[PDB]
Amino acid sequence: ADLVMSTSAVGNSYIWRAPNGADTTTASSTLTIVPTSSLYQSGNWTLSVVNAAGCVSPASIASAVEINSIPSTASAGNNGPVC
Amino acid sequence: TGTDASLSAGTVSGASYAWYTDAGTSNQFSTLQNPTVNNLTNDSTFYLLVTVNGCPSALDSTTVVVYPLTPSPSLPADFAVCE
Repeated sequence: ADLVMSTSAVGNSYIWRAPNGADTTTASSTLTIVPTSSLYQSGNWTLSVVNAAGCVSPASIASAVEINSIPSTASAGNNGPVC
Repeated sequence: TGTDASLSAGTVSGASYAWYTDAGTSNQFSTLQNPTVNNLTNDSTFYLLVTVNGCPSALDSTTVVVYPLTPSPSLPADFAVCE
C-alpha cells in the first residue's frame, strides 16, 4: 500500500527524514512513498520545515510507521461431498 | 486403490508448512500440517517444504503407496438343480 505522510506546517519546502537516514524533500506539505522506492521504510520518521530565509525548524517528534507483512491463505476445505 | 488418504508433516514449533504437487515447488498443493489427498488411484508423490522465519528446509519428498486392485472372487458357472 502507498505510504502517505503529511504536516500542517507551513513553509517553502519540507524535509523528510527516513529511519535509515535517507533524506528527501518536497515542495508541499504532503509526501507519498511508492512501495518500490528506497523510502518504503518502517520505523521512526521525522520532518523539518524550511522557510523563505533558508532557516530550518527543529525536527518534529518522530512518528512511527509500521509496515506489515501479508499472511498466507490457510487454504480452507469443506466437509466432502454433501448429500 | 480409489480411496482418500492423509499426509503428515512432523511438528516444528513456529513453522509454517507448504505442500507442493511436484518437485521444485512449482505448484502449491496446501498449507496444512496434515492435509488430505483425494482419489488416489496409483502411487504418487508429494513434496513438503517447512519454513521457519522465512527460511525453508530441504524439500522433503514422500510417497503414498496405493495397494493394488483386488481380483473378483470366483464362483461356478450357471448351475441348475431340481426342486
